[PDB]
Amino acid sequence: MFDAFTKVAAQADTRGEMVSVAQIDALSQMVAEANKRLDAVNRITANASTVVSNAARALFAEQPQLIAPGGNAYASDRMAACLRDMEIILRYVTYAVFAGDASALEDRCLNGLRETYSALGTPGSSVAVGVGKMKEAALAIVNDPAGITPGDCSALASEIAGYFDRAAAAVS
Amino acid sequence: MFDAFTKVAAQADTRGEMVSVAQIDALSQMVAEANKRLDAVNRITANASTVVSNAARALFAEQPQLIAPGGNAYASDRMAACLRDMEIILRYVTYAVFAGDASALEDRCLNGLRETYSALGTPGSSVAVGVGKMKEAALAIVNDPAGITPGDCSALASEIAGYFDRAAAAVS
Amino acid sequence: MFDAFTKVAAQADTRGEMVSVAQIDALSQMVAEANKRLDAVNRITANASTVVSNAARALFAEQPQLIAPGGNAYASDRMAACLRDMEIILRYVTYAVFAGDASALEDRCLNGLRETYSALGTPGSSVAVGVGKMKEAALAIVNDPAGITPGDCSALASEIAGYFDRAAAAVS
Amino acid sequence: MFDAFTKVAAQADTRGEMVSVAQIDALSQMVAEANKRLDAVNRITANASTVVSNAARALFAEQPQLIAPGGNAYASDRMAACLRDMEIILRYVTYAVFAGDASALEDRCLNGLRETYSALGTPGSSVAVGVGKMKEAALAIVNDPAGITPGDCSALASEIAGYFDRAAAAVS
Amino acid sequence: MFDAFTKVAAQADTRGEMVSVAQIDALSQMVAEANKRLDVVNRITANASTVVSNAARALFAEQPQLIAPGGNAYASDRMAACLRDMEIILRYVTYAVFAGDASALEDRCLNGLRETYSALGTPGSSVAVGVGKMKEAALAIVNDPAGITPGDCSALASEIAGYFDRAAAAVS
Amino acid sequence: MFDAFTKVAAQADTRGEMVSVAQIDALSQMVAEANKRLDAVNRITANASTVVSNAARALFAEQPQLIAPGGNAYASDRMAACLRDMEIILRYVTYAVFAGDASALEDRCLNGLRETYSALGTPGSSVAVGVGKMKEAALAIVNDPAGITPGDCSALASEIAGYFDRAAAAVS
Amino acid sequence: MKTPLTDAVSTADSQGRFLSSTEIQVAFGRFRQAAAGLSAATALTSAADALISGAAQAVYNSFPYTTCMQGPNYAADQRGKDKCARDIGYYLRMVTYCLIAGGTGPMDEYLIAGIDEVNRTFELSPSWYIEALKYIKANHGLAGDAAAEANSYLDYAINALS
Amino acid sequence: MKTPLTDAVSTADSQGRFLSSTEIQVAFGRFRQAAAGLSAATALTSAADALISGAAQAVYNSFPYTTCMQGPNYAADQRGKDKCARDIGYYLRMVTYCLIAGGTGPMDEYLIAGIDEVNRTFELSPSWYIEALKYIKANHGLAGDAAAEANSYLDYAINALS
Amino acid sequence: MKTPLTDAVSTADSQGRFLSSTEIQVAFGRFRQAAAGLSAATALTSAADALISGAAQAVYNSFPYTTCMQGPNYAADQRGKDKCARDIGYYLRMVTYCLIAGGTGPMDEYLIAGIDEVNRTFELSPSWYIEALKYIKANHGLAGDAAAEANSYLDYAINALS
Amino acid sequence: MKTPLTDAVSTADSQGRFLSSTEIQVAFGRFRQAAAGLSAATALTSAADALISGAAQAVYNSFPYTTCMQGPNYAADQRGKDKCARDIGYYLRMVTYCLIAGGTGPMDEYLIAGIDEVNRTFELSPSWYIEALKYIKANHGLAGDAAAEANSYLDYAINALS
Amino acid sequence: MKTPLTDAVSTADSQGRFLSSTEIQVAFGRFRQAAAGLSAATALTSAADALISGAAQAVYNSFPYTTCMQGPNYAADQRGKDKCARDIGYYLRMVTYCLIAGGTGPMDEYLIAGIDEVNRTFELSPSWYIEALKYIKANHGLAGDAAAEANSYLDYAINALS
Amino acid sequence: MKTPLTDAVSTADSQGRFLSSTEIQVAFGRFRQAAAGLSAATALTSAADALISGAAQAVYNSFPYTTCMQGPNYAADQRGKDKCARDIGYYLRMVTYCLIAGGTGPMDEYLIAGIDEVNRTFELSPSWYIEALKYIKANHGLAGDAAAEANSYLDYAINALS
Ligand SMILES: *[C@H](C)[C@H]1/C(=C/c2[nH]c(/C=C3N=C(/C=C4\NC(=O)C(CC)=C4C)C(C)=C\3CCC(=O)O)c(CCC(=O)O)c2C)NC(=O)[C@@H]1C
Repeated sequence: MFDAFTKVAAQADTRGEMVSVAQIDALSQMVAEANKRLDAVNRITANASTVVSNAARALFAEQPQLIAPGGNAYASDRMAACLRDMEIILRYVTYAVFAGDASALEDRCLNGLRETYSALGTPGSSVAVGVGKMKEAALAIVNDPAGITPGDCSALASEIAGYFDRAAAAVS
Repeated sequence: MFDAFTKVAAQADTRGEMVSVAQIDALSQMVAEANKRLDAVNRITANASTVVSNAARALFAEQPQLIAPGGNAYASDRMAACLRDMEIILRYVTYAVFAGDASALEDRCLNGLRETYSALGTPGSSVAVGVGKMKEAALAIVNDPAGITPGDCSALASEIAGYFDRAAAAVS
Repeated sequence: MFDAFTKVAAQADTRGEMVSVAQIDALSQMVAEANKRLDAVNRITANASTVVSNAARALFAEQPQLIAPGGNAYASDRMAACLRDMEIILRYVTYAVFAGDASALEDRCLNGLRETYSALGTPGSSVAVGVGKMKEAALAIVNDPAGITPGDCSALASEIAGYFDRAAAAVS
Repeated sequence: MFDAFTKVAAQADTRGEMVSVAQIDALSQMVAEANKRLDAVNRITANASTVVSNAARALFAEQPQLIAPGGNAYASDRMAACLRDMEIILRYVTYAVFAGDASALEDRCLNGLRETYSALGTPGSSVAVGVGKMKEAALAIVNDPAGITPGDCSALASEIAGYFDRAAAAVS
Repeated sequence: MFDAFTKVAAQADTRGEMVSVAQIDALSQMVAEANKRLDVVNRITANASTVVSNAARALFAEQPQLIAPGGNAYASDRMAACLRDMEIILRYVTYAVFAGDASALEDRCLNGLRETYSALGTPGSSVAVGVGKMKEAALAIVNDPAGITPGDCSALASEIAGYFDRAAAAVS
Repeated sequence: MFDAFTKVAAQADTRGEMVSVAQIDALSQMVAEANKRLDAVNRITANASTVVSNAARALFAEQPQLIAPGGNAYASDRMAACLRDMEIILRYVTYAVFAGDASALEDRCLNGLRETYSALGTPGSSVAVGVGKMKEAALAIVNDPAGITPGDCSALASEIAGYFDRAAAAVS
Repeated sequence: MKTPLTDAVSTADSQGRFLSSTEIQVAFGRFRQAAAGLSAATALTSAADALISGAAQAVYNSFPYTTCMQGPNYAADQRGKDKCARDIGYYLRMVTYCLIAGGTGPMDEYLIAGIDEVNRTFELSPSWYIEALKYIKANHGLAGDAAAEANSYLDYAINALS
Repeated sequence: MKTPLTDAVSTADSQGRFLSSTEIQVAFGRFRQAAAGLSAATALTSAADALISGAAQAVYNSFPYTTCMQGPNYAADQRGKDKCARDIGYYLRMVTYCLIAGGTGPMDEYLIAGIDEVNRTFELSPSWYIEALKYIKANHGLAGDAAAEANSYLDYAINALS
Repeated sequence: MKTPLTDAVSTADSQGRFLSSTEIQVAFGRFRQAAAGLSAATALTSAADALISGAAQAVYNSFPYTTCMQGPNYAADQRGKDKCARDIGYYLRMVTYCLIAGGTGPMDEYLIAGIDEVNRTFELSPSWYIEALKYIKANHGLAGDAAAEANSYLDYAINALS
Repeated sequence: MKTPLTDAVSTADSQGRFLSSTEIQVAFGRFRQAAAGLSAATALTSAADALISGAAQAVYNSFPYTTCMQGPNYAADQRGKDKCARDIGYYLRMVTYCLIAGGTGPMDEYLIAGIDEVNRTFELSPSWYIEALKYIKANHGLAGDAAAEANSYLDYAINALS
Repeated sequence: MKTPLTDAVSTADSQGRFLSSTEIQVAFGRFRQAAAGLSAATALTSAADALISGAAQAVYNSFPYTTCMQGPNYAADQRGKDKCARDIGYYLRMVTYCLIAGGTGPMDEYLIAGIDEVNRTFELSPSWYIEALKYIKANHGLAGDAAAEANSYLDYAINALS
Repeated sequence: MKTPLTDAVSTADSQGRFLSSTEIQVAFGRFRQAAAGLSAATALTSAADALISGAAQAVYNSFPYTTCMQGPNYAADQRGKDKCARDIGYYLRMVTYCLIAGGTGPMDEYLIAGIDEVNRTFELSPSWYIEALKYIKANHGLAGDAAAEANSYLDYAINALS
């Protein structure tokens, strides 16, 4: 896996070059917004089970065929598995944010997931909707102005959305 | 795997329904002929190495190229492997009869077997003839009137033939 | 795997025949040149790390793109891996000479290697060039008249060339 | 492990003898009371988590030092482990009753248990008290006249007491 | 394992108490000298292989019987194993300093070491002399006034000496 | 394990010495009688199942309490295990002879065997008698003048007796 | 999928052996029980609606807060009132399934595995469901072996949930 | 040690669970069969000597060479004649054990495991024992379930040697 | 025992290597956070009683049935009323331990592992404890890093019991 | 496939190392023995038919029942008389193969692995084959190393079949 | 790829858990050091050529034979003189990467893994490279945390090469 | 401990089989070679001092810096001058042991395993020892098989060290 620094170091090495004055500044700047990134991780994390459970409930209300007998989330075994996945996707999303690089998420979670679902008969599209619902709840939680030093978190929120968005793209 | 009961419970559940008075009766009747089913299993089992060894012998006599040097049953390693296969297919046939459902046989023995034989160069069609000879010897043993309370076993016989038949179909 | 004897016994067995007096003589004669074969193996082995390292050096001088940053042999991990392969191919060539049959080499080394290289992005054609350079150095080492009983090793040298050649053909 | 039948067969074999008309009758009688034995197993099992939880509660109320910070059942990890042990002991007692022989319990549960508790510092004597409470509740549950065909279960009840007793003896 | 903090939380928990204002101050002060502790870790680490190799050389000079043919450090296998131990003990000593608590060292290194050596016929006392030499070189390295902010490291040095000393005592 | 050569190289190494003109001679001599040693191994091996079976038969005739119901060699499981041991002991004796050093036998077979038998209740003294019978039959076989170049094999016979004797001593 | 028949087959197959008189004896026991079991299933099926409302109602009585507390895990609205009956329905349907199969298999596989995570996640109390099953026991009205066996599954649910 | 009861417990224990109605059904099976089983055992025990000589003699008829060949694997002396009856005895005794335990367990453990090595090592032909077992089938004189079950073990031995 | 320090050591030890600048960075992070953390612990400890009664009281308000139902899982008597405060006490005490250690370790080991079994076995509802934790959040009255950190552990407990 | 050469390469490959003087000494051994071995093979091949009938005939003498009992495992008809010789032929052929390969390999792989199952299944007696091999030993008429080495394989077969 | 951030993610992932305040503390440490680290890298980059020649020349001074021996492992020709500067260049470049990443990761992966085989194969002496690194320490001219950090990596290379 | 005899026993033991003609052929090979081997060992032993000084002096010639550099890894003093001879001594002694044992075993075990670590740790160059070994080849003055075999061990050390 890469983190933001390490991703740059990788690319420079394949060129045999030292990181340029520009690219060091780019990283420097990402360091200066460190605190907002960590708030971003703490807040999503510190609310993970609400984010999951509410998204799961909305999804099932929206898509009853999923929990009707016969559907892919019917049976305790399967419902539990499904909740477990929502939770897993969210966990990897937070890793990506913390590291400031999508790789943890691409490599250890999304890659091959689409094929897994297809083999099982899990409707990936439905997972995507779930992932999508978690994205909104997550973002609203990172953007809440209560109890934090006011500032702009818009670029970070864009980054966070991105990670969610690729998770939804990857299953589906 | 399913047994007769469990096969019907599986289908009822994907519908979210309780088994219908009709379907409970069909099971109930299968119960009432339980004893003949068990004889069927005891008799085939209690004669398994005869059923196998006789079938194998007739096969080789019928198909010399199998045991001629160069052939797929030549070499002790391969001959032993071949009898072992006869024996295995019969073992799984009796499981199926006992449970009253073809799944044990389908899932743990037949599935992929065609492709195994193909890769190895085992003539599946030859296996089928072996399977077939076993089928006849089996059926004659279950149908023998000696030492058993007289009754109709024809339906059961038809079931048992079924299992053998798909075993022959599946390699081939 | 087969050795020279065992390769012949295998073919005889699929025909169900005893080795013919002609074939026994062929082997007999391969026995009588036993000592030269063994010298062939001792000399190549007793010089393996020179054979390797020189060929690898020639190769890199000839092909600087390999070790330029970005190239398949750049990074200590990769360079080491590359030297390792040279050495392995050599090891398996000597095994083939010793046994007097290409199988050790075909089965445990060459088979699937082309596809391995392709997946990784190692330029097989380069490996072949490496293999070619080792072949020459190896051959020169077996042929060197110093400190050995004078005699004709040309048939053996032809066999040894053979094994190198297929190693080169198999990657590439 | 042995069950009632098998325990006798074992002893007859070390003597090279066939079971005696007397010992067959003894087993035959144990066969005739089968139904009560199985009710014993079903009733204790069908109430296991009551049996365990109530005994666990009476024990802690009786022995507060156990759950005082610092005591062997303090910390969730440890409480859970302790409940788990009560439940294990009860499980193996019911195996013993069902098989009609103490071995399952002796071999797989009690043997070395005393030394395990001693090393950990679990107070065995406390475990014994727990086991004893479970014994009373179990017995009261097997003896309850409601909803069963009236009969004498006194000898069985004595056997069941036995198994609990050696569990208490084994650990203390 | 425990670190300084964690060791005090463990002891408070077995008493069911919150850490006293005195004990919090004690830790607070240990926090205030954090930087010095880390320098020591960095300094011993960044010199590990000189610390090891010099101690090993001094030891063998002082104790030739160890490297005379027949002695426990004769044979490359054994010499390498011996240096490897030196290096391990040191590695665990630095862990202990970093965590501010002997446990990493006691639990994962020293414990059972005496018995291992005895079984192998490694002279433990010798190892202790080796550990001793490392202790001196280590301490001199942490105490060196060059290139550091001047200040009192005496208490810490006394802590570090302690870990070494118990390593010595534990083998022996 | 050591072989005759390697046992001497081991001793010289702990002295830091080159083998003495005397000890090279001793080995040189053991080389010159190589051929007898190998016959010794061929003959015992080529008669291994006769050696074993006949000894086991004589032993049981001699000691019926072994195969009486209740005895340690009663039950197929046990009888088979017992033949198996006879065979193993003989297999390791022949390795000893082949290597010209008792270690293969000491290290991988005899060591701890006495304690194994003790725990199981196998009468080691009986095993020794078995071993003893094998010893005689073996010796008689190696000494037979039929079909070999005449010569003295008495030193070698004394060696072989030695290896049997310590097997006998080791269990017992 | 724990049932006498598939359990028997399963051990035999894992020991690579044909079925012996042991497994025939297993089938005997099953087929003997099956008469009581299949009847019990027919009985429970035809009292299905009485048993479900009954039970749901019993739960609401033991735990009246469940009918007033706002929020999704509870039954203060019709939505929840429906989830609840659905769930009790599921428990009862599984019990019929177990009676038919002759084992816990179907409930183990459709209901039990994972129940802990569902109830934790959605904040549903096992106590509530224990009361439903207790009512089903008290009110199924079965006699003889039907009853002893049906109660065995009801009680097993209770054990799983406790 | 394959018997309905210990098999039952064994699976339960290996899955870490209490015994359910499935295993109760296994025991019903066992206890029902026991009636026939124990009777058959009693019967075989009382015809023990007639059965053994009978069988031994049958063997010597099907295979007359066995009473003339010199050497220890055969019955041309009393010693061997005695070993032979002993062994047939062993077979019969195990069959009674199997009838009592309600499974092949005892025969599996005391006789079958290792048999192939014993007969290879001591040069004894499985064909001989097969003939003994066939004779015990034809001559035990049992009726109904006692017969069907005892025969099941007799055939099992025959399948194992074979 | 998840803390920055023991975690850093743990990975190094499991990769067989000396501590590098990475683990020194871990320690920096830890020692910097420690200032706020140790404060927050001192604060919480002094407000210990107000917080616990406040919390218990909160729970009894959200869930009035817990002060009237008979039976040992509830707080209608003083015995229960005291178990309840004890438990909330334990939660809070773990929260201080986490603050001091700089990680969830002490809560993971003393309270979290096994909780699911205790609550199931003794029929305690996670929802009650969540409410207690929510109240501690609203009423600890901490500012700045102390607050963000303490809340992280209060929320973690909430996530573990969900 | 157990021969000096493949055995040598095998160990080396499994230790990941080039061939050392040890493996050169193995080959020396092999190539030195080959002279005798290849001779022996030529000799046995030329006496193939005399040796096979001879042996077959020896077996029929030791075991005359084999030429009169009905049924397929025996040689009372021409069919069986032919199978028998075919098998004896197989044994001899394998012995030549070993002589050529310089080890048991070919016989291990083509004949020995699985033999126990074939003979049990088809009710052939190992004692019969043993007598055939014994005959081949007595009658091959080889001298010196050719004899010592052929005999080693003939005895190996006997050991495998004991 | 050992850096504070990836190391933290990695443990969390390997224990299947969301990041806790421990990992946030790791990040804090990293981001606080980064200030010094990024500086030191810019600094080293800009003194790149002076440092490389400097070091190369240092090595030639400690080990003059390296500029006179014939043959490819030495720097008596321009070819070798170039290889050498290249390699020192590589070492320094990795040090800057370490500084940027805040861990040994990049050097671990691009340079250290396999160095032992390269040097053994091509007959380069680690002593030479140790001298180069020693020079870069004495002459980089950084102060405070940038110094202590860069030195940590320079010393780490030395330890790997010792 | 790689020698023809122990290697042969080892495979056989790992395959659980008695020694067959293959392993006899291995021993043939070994015993045949031993004649040349034991001679070569006696020869090298008697030329021990001329070979060691000669060798040491060769190294000092190829690498004169090793006799003037200060510090412990070099031989500018008598202490070093001695270590160096001792080590060359060790190499030669191992070569005699390999000659005696008929394989690399003794050198693999007493000298080769771990060499890499010693040389890295104590900063000794493999190139030095490679020159000592080359000298021993050029000057042992052995003929025929003794020479081809001794050289095979001298070249092996060189391969391990290169
Ligand atoms: C002693 C524990 C108490 C007692 C027992 C008792 N039971 C019976 C009769 C039967 N018991 C069963 C048990 C089961 N039936 C099932 O279906 C299941 C699960 C599938 C079980 C465990 C059965 C089938 C019977 C047969 C007839 C009947 O229903 O009564 C008796 C009669 C004696 C007998 O041995 O059968 C007795 C004495 N009775 C008491 O008074 C004690 C409280």
